[PDB]
Amino acid sequence: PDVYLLVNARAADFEDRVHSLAMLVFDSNTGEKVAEHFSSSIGSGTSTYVFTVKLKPGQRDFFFVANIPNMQTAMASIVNKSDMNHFMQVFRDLDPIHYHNATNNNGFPMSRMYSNQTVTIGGTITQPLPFKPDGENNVKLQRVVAKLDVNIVEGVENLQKIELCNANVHYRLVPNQSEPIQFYGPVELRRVGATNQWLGYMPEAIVESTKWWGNTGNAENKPINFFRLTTRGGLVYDVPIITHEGAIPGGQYLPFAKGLLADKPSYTVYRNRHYIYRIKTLPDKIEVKYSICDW
Repeated sequence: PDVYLLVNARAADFEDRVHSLAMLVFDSNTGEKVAEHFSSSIGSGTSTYVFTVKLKPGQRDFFFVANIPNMQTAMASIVNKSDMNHFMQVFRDLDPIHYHNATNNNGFPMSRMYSNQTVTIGGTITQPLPFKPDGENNVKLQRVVAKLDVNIVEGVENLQKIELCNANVHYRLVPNQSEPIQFYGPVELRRVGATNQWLGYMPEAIVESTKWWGNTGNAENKPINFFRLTTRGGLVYDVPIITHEGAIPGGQYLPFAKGLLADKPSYTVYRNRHYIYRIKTLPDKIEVKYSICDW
C-alpha cells in the first residue's frame, strides 16, 4: 500500500538560489534506499521546489543536498544509508568564488536531513499527503557557509582594505565535530557597490573551546577566523570572529574577542549564520559592534 508525498523545499538573491536538489530516502532501520528524486532549474534561478514522490510507508531518513556539482551522477553511487552518511560527511573544498559570492549559475551548497520520520499510508498522485519534516511545513535547506557582513559606519575614507583570514578550506554537508584540517588563503572582501558594506562567506569552522586568540598553539591563530582591516596609513587591525549570543562580557567586543578577559568566547563559525560588524575607523583606533543572527 503506497504513499504519495508532496515535498516542498526551500532555502532557510544569488545567496538563496537552489539550482539543483537531490532527495534520497532510506529505511531508518534497514538502511535500504526507498525513494530518490532530482530537481534542477534550467534557470534563471528558483529558491523553492515542490514535487510529488511515491514510496512505501514506514520509518524513513530523508536527505536533501542542493547545488552539489553532478549530484545526479553521485546518487547512483549512494546505494544505502551507510553510503549516504559517508557522502554527507565528506570534506569538500569550497569553490574559490564562494568566499566572495554566489553567482547566477553557481549557488552555495546546502543540505538538510531528517531522521526517523514516520511516513503514513495515503495520498494519491494528484492529491498527495504534504510531507511535514519534524512537524514543519517545509523542508528548509541550510547553507554550508556563514555570511560575514562588515559595515563601516564612520571613517570609510581611512580604509584601504578588508581581508578574511584563516577560513576553512572545506565544507561539509552535515555539521563538523572537529577543527579544520586545511585553511584558505586571505580573502579580500567584496564591497557592495558604492555602499559602506563589505561581504564575504566561509565554511563552518569548529574551534575547540580550550583555545582562544593568542592561545591556539599556532602562530597564525589557526583555526580562529578573523578579518583584517588595513587603513590607508598602513595601520592593521585584526578582529577575531566569534559566536556569542546576548551581552558581551565587559561590553566591548574587541577585548572579549581577543581573549583578554576571564571569560573566553566561542570562536566556532556556524553554518547558515550571519555575522554582522559595525565598525568606526578613527585616526588611531577602531570601534567594533557585533551581532549574530539567522541568515
